[PDB]
Amino acid sequence: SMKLTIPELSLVVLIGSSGSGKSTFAKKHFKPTEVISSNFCRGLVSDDENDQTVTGAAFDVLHYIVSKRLQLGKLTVVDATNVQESARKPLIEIAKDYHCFPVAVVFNLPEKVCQERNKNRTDRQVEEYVIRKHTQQMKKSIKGLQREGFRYVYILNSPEEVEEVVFERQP
Amino acid sequence: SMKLTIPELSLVVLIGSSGSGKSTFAKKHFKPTEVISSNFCRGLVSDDENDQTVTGAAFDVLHYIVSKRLQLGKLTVVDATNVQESARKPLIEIAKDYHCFPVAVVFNLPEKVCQERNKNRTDRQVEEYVIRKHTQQMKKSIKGLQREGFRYVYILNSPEEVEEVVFERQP
RNA sequence: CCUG
RNA sequence: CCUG
Ligand SMILES: Nc1nc2c(ncn2[C@@H]2O[C@H](COP(=O)(O)OP(=O)(O)OP(=O)(O)O)[C@@H](O)[C@H]2O)c(=O)[nH]1
Ligand SMILES: Nc1nc2c(ncn2[C@@H]2O[C@H](COP(=O)(O)OP(=O)(O)OP(=O)(O)O)[C@@H](O)[C@H]2O)c(=O)[nH]1
Ligand SMILES: [Mg+2]
Ligand SMILES: [Mg+2]
Ligand code: NA
Ligand code: NA
Ligand code: NA
Ligand code: NA
Ligand code: NA
Repeated sequence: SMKLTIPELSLVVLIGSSGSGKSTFAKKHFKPTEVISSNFCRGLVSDDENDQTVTGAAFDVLHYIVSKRLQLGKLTVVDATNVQESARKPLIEIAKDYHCFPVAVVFNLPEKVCQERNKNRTDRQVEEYVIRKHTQQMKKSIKGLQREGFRYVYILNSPEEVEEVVFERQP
Repeated sequence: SMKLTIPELSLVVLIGSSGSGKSTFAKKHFKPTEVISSNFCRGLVSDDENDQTVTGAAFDVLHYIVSKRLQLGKLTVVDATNVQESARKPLIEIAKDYHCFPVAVVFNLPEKVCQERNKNRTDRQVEEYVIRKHTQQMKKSIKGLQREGFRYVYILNSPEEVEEVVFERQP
């Protein structure tokens, strides 16, 4: 059992490479409206979830949605890679503005697992160098997450640990 | 600040080398009866907090006290090094027996800091090899703490982070 | 210091 | 994929 305790008013930031299973995990554990996805936001602004050139607009939209949810006291899960500190920073700031608890859930999986999953995907794929970079960035990020402002930091170190997760929401 | 959230019913396990500041930290944040110290227990059984030969008796007494407190629903802080998995295991089990949440607070400080603190102590000192070993064991322990059963894992990565700590005890 |  |  991998029990992850979170407050009812949480901003849950998923941290993981492309192919690490973030979207699958979010669908398993949360309501669809609780999950806001950066790729979905690329689709909202451009019709194309794969379009990297609309990244700025997509994240502007994602951040705006997060802010409205937290204003209204609604638990929110950010489904994006979040492997760069510069990506996490504005999310921590929004949580701070609305007195919300930021939670980090890190998919600390071997690069090989993510590359294999990516190779077999039919929906969307990235190049191998992208997953190599994401995995390196994820690993470098782990130590400093608490200091960034994550009040709960949960690291999942294998697919077996990921599969075992159950969230306990505390009111 | 470094806010560490803990439930009202917690077993707080301090993890750190001799010289890492565990006892000083414990008295800043918790009342005296909330803190049970392994060295104090060596004193209870033998008159000598330094005596390594009475370690079995001392931990038998400490575990018994912890069990009585958790049975009565009283928050308890374990002031011992807790750098070996075999030392943490019985503590996790006692917490489980009494439906208490185990919390890890790790003093991830450089060996050098602990060594210099140790040299300037007038109350009690250990040999250099002891602190070198404890620091290695502490660092090797960090990754696996969640999987051992610690429901919250807090790592303090510098004296500055230690100084910023505020416990938020949740009703 | 759960005992080099 | 917060854009080699
Ligand atoms: N066995 C198993 N496979 C998984 C799991 N999660 C994801 N996968 C596989 O990995 C592929 C990618 O999963 P996603 O959930 O889309 O991964 P992601 O982290 O959202 O990837 P990006 O959206 O590109 O960042 C899926 O199509 C699955 O085949 C899992 O929990 N268990
Ligand atoms: N500057 C500074 N010194 C500290 C701090 N905490 C503890 N010290 C000093 O470090 C020395 C050791 O501190 P303790 O609190 O006894 O450390 P410990 O982890 O309990 O050590 P053991 O009981 O041998 O395991 C003492 O002389 C303290 O005054 C701190 O936060 N800042
Ligand atoms: Mg996805
Ligand atoms: Mg002490
Ligand atoms: Na923009
Ligand atoms: Na792509
Ligand atoms: Na890599
Ligand atoms: Na494991
Ligand atoms: Na260990």
